[PDB]
Amino acid sequence: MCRKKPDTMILTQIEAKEACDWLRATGFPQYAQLYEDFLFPIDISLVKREHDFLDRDAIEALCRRLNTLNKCAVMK
Repeated sequence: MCRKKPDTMILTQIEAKEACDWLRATGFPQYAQLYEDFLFPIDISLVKREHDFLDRDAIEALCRRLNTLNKCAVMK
């Protein structure tokens, strides 16, 4: 399957593995598990409402991984 750049094809897979390591190191090993289950396509406006305890900065940082996961979840 040679066609795309020999790094971007893996950048999309490290965007899942680094989300596992990031979500786990940050405080949320469950969000990684939810994507590693079957790539779950949630709305950030749902998890933002449930984690409204945290700052907008914590939600934007969490949203960086969750949006990346929720993105590959709608895009296979």
